[PDB]
Formats: sequence, structure tokens, C-alpha cells
Amino acid sequence: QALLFPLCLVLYTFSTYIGNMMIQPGMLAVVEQYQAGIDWVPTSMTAYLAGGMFLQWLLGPLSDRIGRRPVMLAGVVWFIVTCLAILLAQNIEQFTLLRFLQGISLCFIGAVGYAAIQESFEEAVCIKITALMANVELIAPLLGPLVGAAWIHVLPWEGMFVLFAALAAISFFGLQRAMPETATRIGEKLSLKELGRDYKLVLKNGRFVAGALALGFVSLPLLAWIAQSPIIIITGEQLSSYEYGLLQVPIFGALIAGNLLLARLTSRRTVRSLIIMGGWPIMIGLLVAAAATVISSHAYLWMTAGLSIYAFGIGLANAGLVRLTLFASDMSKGTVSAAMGMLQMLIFTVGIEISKHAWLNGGNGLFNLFNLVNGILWLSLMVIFLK
Ligand SMILES: O=C(N[C@H](CO)[C@H](O)c1ccc([N+](=O)[O-])cc1)C(Cl)Cl
Ligand SMILES: [Pr+3]
Ligand SMILES: [Pr+3]
Repeated sequence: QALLFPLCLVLYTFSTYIGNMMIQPGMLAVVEQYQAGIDWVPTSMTAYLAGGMFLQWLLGPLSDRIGRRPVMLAGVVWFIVTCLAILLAQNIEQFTLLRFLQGISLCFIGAVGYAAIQESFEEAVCIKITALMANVELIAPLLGPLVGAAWIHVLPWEGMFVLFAALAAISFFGLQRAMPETATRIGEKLSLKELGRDYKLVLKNGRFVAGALALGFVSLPLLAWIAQSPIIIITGEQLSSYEYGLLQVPIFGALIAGNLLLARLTSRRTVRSLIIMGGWPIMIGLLVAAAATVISSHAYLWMTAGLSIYAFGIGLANAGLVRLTLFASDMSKGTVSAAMGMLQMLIFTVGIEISKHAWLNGGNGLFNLFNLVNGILWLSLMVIFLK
């Protein structure tokens, strides 16, 4: 009778995710409205993700000391305010700063929201909620760009931010009445020296770092495609909004297909064999995209096929590498999760920006060549990581 709590956390999580996914196709309308160059399109996502890594390391220990309730509720409010505030941005620089401020809201989901879930419910009921949250993460990158392309076809980009704020408001009120206080160290002081030392400690573990870096590198081509596909397809190939959306279907559908095969194979395959199994489509897909576009710069259908094959591999291999990276360090899971989360976002932010310059200077060929080296770096780390 009190399932309002995990339900409203799912709603909030969903809203921060479309806070990125719906926005990207709208970015072409944003830069036209500010009369800014196309180079600002991928940067919207870069700033959002950079904000997502800013406070990651702090919120867990802090909410443990002052309460999961006030910290979680504060994050929801912060998202509401920054979503509305971007309506007042006067140039693309100001717009990009607010994307960064919005992205900080991402830190509250894992470090305090999910921490509260694990502390409240039975381990059997905890699996049901976790699975549901995983479903949302899988559905957002498919539906997001589709709904976002449909939105700006009829409605202003500003309207999307009003929608994000509204969904988060509903989420606030449910959390305000249903979230219990579960923080275990209320009243205790926080030492930033002890906290910083815990992070130096996790980063000393070479096998943990290899796994965490590998997760960043291997996912980068997907994230770069989310960031840049509007300018690649619409301004680069001179195609329509409809085709932009159509090309998302084989890519994110393959990702889903990869995850469903994972579920069917899990009882009769170890984590290690699934990573190796995914490596074939990961490497072949990225090779196909690169070879085709070097031969012919405008072979965007070959590019899309290569990325779908690669995306299938990710669906099969990623969750297993997450699990193994998590247990590669014997330290507290709060510290480990936050560390691996920050390492992968560091790669995403820097990688998208490199990817942007690669595309601007050399087109689809360079875009896909850079994705290929990221695949090679994942593979290089797995030869070491797996033993
Ligand atoms: O895009 C992915 N998701 C992972 C983890 O969910 C990635 O770390 C990520 C996290 C948050 C995010 N966002 O809300 O902007 C995007 C990617 C795929 Cl690699 Cl599954
Ligand atoms: Pr310490
Ligand atoms: Pr400690």
C-alpha cells in the first residue's frame, strides 16, 4: 500500500534521462534560435554529463549523515528550478552552463535514491524495483529522440523543459509522503580528508581501473552517436527528421535485443564468456562502420548497420562487465560505484568533444575511425582484465 516511494523514484529517474535524450534532436532548433554554429549541438550533452559527475563522490556520505529524505528532495527541487531557469538563457554559452547545472541532478539517483531503496525493502522486492529501473534506462534512448523529433516539429524547445519540471514535481510530492528516513549515521561528522583517501585507495586497484576505463571507452561510440547524429544525418547528409528517427530504431533495438539474449543465456553462461561473446559484434560492427565510410564518405546506411551490430554486443557484454568491475574492489560499494561512474563520464565528456572535431574536420570517415580506436582500447583492457 506504500509503493509510492520506489514508483516516484522511477518517475524522477525517467525525467532526468529524457532531460538528455529528448533534448538532442531539439538542439538544432536551439542553435538556430541563438544563431550559434552546429559545433554547439554535441556540447549540450557534454555539459549535461559533466554535471552528472560533479557531486557524485559527495552525496552518498552526506545523505548518510544528514538524511536521505532532505538530500533526495533537494535534488528533485534543484532539477525543477534549473529546468525552468534555462528558458531565460540569452546566448548559447548561458544555455550550455545551465545544461551543466541540470546534469548535477543525475548524481542524486544512484548515491542517495537507490541507497534508500536497498535500505528499505526486502532483497526479493529490491530485485523487482532494480529491474524496473533498468527497463527505463533501456527505453529512454529509443523513445527520447523519437518523441523529441516529433515535439520540435510542432512545439517550442522551451516546452520540453516545462515538461521535465512537471514530471519531477509529481515525483517530489510522492517522495515527500512515502520516502522513509533510512540514513544510518545521522548526526555524525564528515571528513573530506578521509573521503579523499578512500578515493586514492580505489584508484590504486589496477584491475578495477582497467574495468572502469573499459566501460567508458566501449560505450563512447554509442554516446557520441546520441550526441552527434542530428548534425551527421540532418546537416551532414541533408536528410529529413523522419530518417533521423528511423535510423535510431535498428541501433537501440539491437541494444534491447542484446539485453534480452543476455537474460536468456545467463543461467548457462558465466559473466566472462558473455563479455567475450559480445566482443565479436562490438569489434566487427565498429570495423564495418569505419571501412565503409573511409571508402565512401556518404555511406551512412553502412555506418548505421555497423553501429547496430556493435550495439547488440554492448547489450550482451556491458552488464557483466559492470558486475565484475564492482567486485574487482573490496571497498564499500558506495565508494566503488561513484568512482566507476565518474571515470566513465570523464571518458564520455572528453570523447564526445574529440569526436566532434573529428567529424568537423574529416566527416563520417573520421567520426567512425575514432569510434574504432575506442573499441580497440576496450579490447586491449579486456585482454588484461580477463584472466
Ligand atoms: O547509455 C548507457 N547508460 C550508461 C549507464 O546507464 C551510462 O553510464 C549513462 C548514464 C546516464 C546517462 N544519462 O542519463 O545521460 C547516459 C549514459 C548505456 Cl552504456 Cl547502457
Ligand atoms: Pr580514510
Ligand atoms: Pr571512511
